[PDB]
Amino acid sequence: HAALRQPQVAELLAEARRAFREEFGAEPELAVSAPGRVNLIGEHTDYNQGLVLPMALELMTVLVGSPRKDGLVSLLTTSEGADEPQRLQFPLPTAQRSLEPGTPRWANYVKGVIQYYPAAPLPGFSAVVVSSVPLGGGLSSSASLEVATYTFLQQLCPDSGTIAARAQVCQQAEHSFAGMPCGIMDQFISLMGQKGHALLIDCRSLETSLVPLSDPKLAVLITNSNVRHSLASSEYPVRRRQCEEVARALGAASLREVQLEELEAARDLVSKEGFRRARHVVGEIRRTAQAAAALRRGDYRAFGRLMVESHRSLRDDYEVSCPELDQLVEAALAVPGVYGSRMTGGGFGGCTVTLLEASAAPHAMRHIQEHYGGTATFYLSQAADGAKVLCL
Ligand SMILES: O=C1CCCC2=C1C1(CCCCC1)N=C(Nc1nc3ccccc3o1)N2
Ligand SMILES: OC[C@H]1O[C@@H](O)[C@H](O)[C@@H](O)[C@H]1O
Repeated sequence: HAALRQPQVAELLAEARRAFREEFGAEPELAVSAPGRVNLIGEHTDYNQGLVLPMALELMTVLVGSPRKDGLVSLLTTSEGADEPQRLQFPLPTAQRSLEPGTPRWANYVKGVIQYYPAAPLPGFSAVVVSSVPLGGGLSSSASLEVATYTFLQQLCPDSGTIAARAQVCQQAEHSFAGMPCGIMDQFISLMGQKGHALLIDCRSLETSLVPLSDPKLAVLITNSNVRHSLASSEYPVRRRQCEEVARALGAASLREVQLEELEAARDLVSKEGFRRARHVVGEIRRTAQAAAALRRGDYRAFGRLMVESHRSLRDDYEVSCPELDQLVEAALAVPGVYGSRMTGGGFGGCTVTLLEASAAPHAMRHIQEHYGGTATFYLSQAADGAKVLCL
């Protein structure tokens, strides 16, 4: 019932720097960071061209490296949880021979970003990878690794594209090298985060808006269920198809174009669970617009209520909660000073997010833990910077 330390960039950096020196016999030339994420509200909307309101965490991936002359890529990760081996070397992709997902799985993320990197000529490089983002724990550790990799390659071989195109490359790596067909939110927030802000993302227009979240009276408590059901992986793609089925049945580019009234009128053009999937999305888009407006005018009680409606919608209509997350959310809404709690991320495990009076965090942590059938982990996180570069 104490909050896990968030190592500052400097401490992850020093760790990365020391391990690079030992491994490659020289100081690294380059450092980059990319954070993980919590979604405050707007879940399972990004791939429906909806609205999301994520914020970057102090939990981050740091990559320190140097270009090579031999066209080789040599990687080391110190991340506990990374599958063996911790080291991998491979030649750069060419027109002849492209890179290929396999073992270790953590290198599929670097390989994917290298494979789809849009600028040339890319030299080889040596790199060490460290992360405080818990691996597969629901706060976008993969997006953080992809975005750190992309930022690194930018120093090796500057691209000339938009932040969206960069997000879309990281997203391509996730799809093609990790078999997770994600939307754009995780990569976009990892790129675009700013200290003291949430980011409202319009996943149709790709327009972004920085929204202040820096009030000392207020905290964001992230709770890790420290569970992941296999459905986290297998049912993600299923929901994407169900949403597509419903958009096609109504003659709509995306569920962004569909309102509840339009959806209710067409009940008999779609399945029962179809209709439930689409009721959540339409409702979550509306709620994210309302949450954004609420947050701007300091109305945390309204924000929290919209967080609770998002969870109920995800529980009952989208059916991507599990008993573990449900227990954690119920626990948190019992604590005075808590404005709202919901599951965040894909679901079927991972984290919940709780907006509360800062004074209440310790009482929330004790109570959530005591009421939770597993062992919860806690992060108290302010809104953090997106991808960053430090010349060494
Ligand atoms: O097995 C899964 C399925 C669900 C999502 C999750 C993966 C694994 C695959 C490799 C071993 C740990 C779990 N890793 C990530 N993310 C991540 N692994 C990293 C390694 C170093 C630095 C940053 C990293 O971010 N995502
Ligand atoms: O809100 C649900 C989210 O699930 C995420 O974990 C996925 O990577 C995102 O792109 C988004 O779809």
